[PDB]
Amino acid sequence: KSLGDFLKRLPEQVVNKRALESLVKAGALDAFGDRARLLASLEPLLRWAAETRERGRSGLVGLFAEVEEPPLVEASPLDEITMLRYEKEALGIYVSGHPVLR
Amino acid sequence: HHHHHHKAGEAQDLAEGWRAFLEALKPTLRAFVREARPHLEGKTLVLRFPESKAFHHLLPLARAQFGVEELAFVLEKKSLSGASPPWEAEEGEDPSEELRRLARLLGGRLLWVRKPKAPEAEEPVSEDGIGGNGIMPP
DNA sequence: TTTGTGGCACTGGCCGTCGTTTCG
DNA sequence: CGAAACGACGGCCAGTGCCA
Repeated sequence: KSLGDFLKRLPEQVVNKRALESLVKAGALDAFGDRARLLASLEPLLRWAAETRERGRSGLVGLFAEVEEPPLVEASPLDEITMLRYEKEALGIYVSGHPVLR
Repeated sequence: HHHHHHKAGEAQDLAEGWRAFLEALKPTLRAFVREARPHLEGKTLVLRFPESKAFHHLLPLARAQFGVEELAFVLEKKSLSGASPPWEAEEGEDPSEELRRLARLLGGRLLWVRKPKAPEAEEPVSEDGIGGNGIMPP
């Protein structure tokens, strides 16, 4: 349902911060927001995701074991040149447009 | 909730106005309001879902008992705004007094002052370049 | 032969285990 | 004498570089 729902559910143990970055860059998480906004919100929501577990890992359940995800931390939209540069990094090929077509 | 997901910086921050359907800005919630209206509806139809909220007291359930008689923004295009060596030049007002061409440029000029140049800033292409061209038929 | 590609080995970053040293 | 807590180190995974 969200980036937070993705982080608290799949821990850093499994999907590490290095993997999460390119997963945003490749476009796998585009259904939750802007790439720049998502990338920025990684480490804050990661701390929040790790914080949600220890609430459940010492009593509590949901309402008191989870202060629901905060809004996505704001950032400027990426330009196509630096956006398509991340797609090549994340997928090994210029997926979805070539920088020259701008 | 698909429009809330598209959020990019302050873009959807200044998007509830573009809908609009508010009351003189913001009575009740850190709106959007269009996130409480589908929740009231629920799923797609479904009568338990519309009813639920109705028993306690998409678009026309909202029209029933809600703050509507105010009118702020319109489109979808309306704006407003979202307020709640060569350079220009000469000087500068606006409207422009050295360039520029003649539609939707003043608006840019209007926005501009001041005072960096370049820089370029999103990302390219023209602006300094065009200025250069004019300093160029001096 | 001068180019690209697919497999496999090497480094670094993080993580979790084990062993030692200290304190009670 | 035994428990704990801190630091070392392996290895594991991944990102890379090479060579066939």
